[PDB]
Order: sequence, then structure tokens, then C-alpha cells
Amino acid sequence: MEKEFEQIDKSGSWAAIYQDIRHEASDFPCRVAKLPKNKNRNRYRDVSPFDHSRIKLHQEDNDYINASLIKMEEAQRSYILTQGPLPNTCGHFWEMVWEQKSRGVVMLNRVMEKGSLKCAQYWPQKEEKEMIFEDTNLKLTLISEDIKSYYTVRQLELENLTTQETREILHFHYTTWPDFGVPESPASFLNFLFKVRESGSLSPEHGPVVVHCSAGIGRSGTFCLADTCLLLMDKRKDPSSVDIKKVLLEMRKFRMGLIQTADQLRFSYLAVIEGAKFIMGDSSVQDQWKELSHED
Ligand SMILES: O=C1C[C@@H](c2ccc(C[C@H](NC(=O)C(F)(F)F)c3nc4cc(C(F)(F)F)ccc4[nH]3)cc2)S(=O)(=O)N1
Ligand SMILES: [Mg+2]
Repeated sequence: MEKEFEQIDKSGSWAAIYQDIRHEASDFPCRVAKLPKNKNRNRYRDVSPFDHSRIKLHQEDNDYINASLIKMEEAQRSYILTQGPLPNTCGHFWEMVWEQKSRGVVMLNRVMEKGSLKCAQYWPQKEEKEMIFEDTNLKLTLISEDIKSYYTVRQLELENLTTQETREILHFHYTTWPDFGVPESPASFLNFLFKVRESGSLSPEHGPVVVHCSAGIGRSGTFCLADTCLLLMDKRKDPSSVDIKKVLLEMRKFRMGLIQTADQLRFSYLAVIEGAKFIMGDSSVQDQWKELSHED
């Protein structure tokens, strides 16, 4: 991976490598997503979930939500990748979180980027102004927030108003990841990923973590590809055996377009190679990522 990385850098073939993945990527139908009645549930006409892996809402009216279950069998971890919710799909979004029993939500975009709306304000910004999604019978309250320089971690309480059951949902918000861009450095990305891991949100005891950006494929795909590769390195107890391009193709069987630019692919290599140090036993690299990230 490292020598393949340098080989690609030397010859400047990141674009060629990335285009090959695009050409080889799976193509499955997205009939449900394309139904006329679901047009207002899709943020982008060219980003849809495959029918075979789409998440179904547990409601009779219309069970559609632009979200995909990325089930990585060998690594033993599943993620739900979804688009940033629209003003009319925020209730659907939390219904999915509730039904799929997710413990964490990872957001990699901002509500507004470069002057345009990319995601609805689907969570409460203030403790005293909780949100009620009447269409879904759910209530969401901000309990507390831990604000860092480039990301914020929020504690939310989600309540099923019908049963009165409540659950704590952790919200991991990366606020400086530019659209179609990459994190400031491998260290800041890994420090964030390990914060999510240490929280317990990715544990198989919970439902799949929900990951999203604006379309739920570029930044979200980068986040999941790095996490799955690192997980696979330890799962196999053989880090050098992990082929990142093959892992990306496997993930693309579940949702189209994961990793949206050749540079995000390049960053993925960088993050995984650096992350492999922790897998290889370096018990000091984690604290180094934290320092290099300047989260204070
Ligand atoms: O890093 C990223 C890219 C974002 C992204 C936003 C929106 C779309 C769909 C959008 N659709 C639409 O805008 C529309 F529905 F088709 F009009 C979209 N933006 C595009 C830009 C180019 C580019 F190469 F020229 F940059 C090519 C195709 C594009 N599709 C895809 C990815 S993300 O939220 O997935 N993270
Ligand atoms: Mg206040």
C-alpha cells in the first residue's frame, strides 16, 4: 500500500487509478428512489441508493429514505450512509436512527457551504429549543455539546413519544471538511475517527452508525473506507494484505459514488497508512494525532 502509494505519486497516476475504480464500480437498479412520489425525498437526482441495500423506514405510507446499508461482511461492521436530510425528511432521518437502533451520527459537512444549502438543520442548536418531528412522533433535545477547533461532539436525547422510551445519540460533527475536498491532515482525520471509535458508537452491540455529508458519498465514503480498512487490517491480523482499491469496490456494491475525487482517494491511502501505525502496536501515535490536530 505504501510502496503502491509512492509508485502512484511518482508517476502522477491518481486520476487514472481513480477513474479505473469508477469504471469498475457496481451498477445496480435504484427503481424505488426514482419513483415520482419519491422525487422530493432526494436531494440530488444523480445520487440514489441501490434497491438491494436501501434502508426501509418502518412506515406503511412510504418506506423510502435516500440511505444505504453498507454491510462490510469480512470486517464485521456496517454503516448507514445517507444524504444530508431535507426540510421534509428530517423526521424520516430520525425514524431511521430509531428503527435501526443507531447510537451515533457522524456528520462531515456544514449546513451551508460556499453560500449554498447542503443539509437541513436537523438537530437542536440550543438546549431550550428541542425539536418535535410530528410526522414521526419523535422528540429530540440537545443535552450538551463539546466544541473543538475543527469538530464538535453533541449529546442528544431522542424520544419515541408513543412509547416514551428515550435514547442518547452521540453526534460527531466534523466542521472543517470542505465539499469535494479532504481533511487538513491525516492526523486530524484519525483523531476524529478514533474519537468516534472510543465513544462506543461503532460497537456491534448497537445498530449501524449513520454517516452523512451532503450527498452521503464523497466525504462519507472517505470516512468509511479508512475505518473499514483499518478494521480489516486488525481483523485479519495482517495489515499488509489490505488492498484499499478492492475495499472501495466492495463498499461501492452498497452505494454508488463513494469517494468523489482522486484526491480523496489519495487522502484515504494517507490516512490508512498512518493509521496502520496504531494497528501495528504504536501506543503513542494516538496522542500525537491529537496534538497535531490542535483541537483546543
Ligand atoms: O466530497 C463530497 C462531494 C459531495 C457531493 C455533493 C453533491 C453530489 C451530487 C450533485 N448532483 C447535482 O448537482 C445534480 F442533482 F445532478 F444537479 C453533483 N455535484 C457534482 C459535481 C461534479 C464535478 F466533478 F463537476 F465537481 C460532477 C457531478 C456532480 N453531481 C455529489 C457529491 S458529498 O456531500 O457526497 N462530499
Ligand atoms: Mg444557550
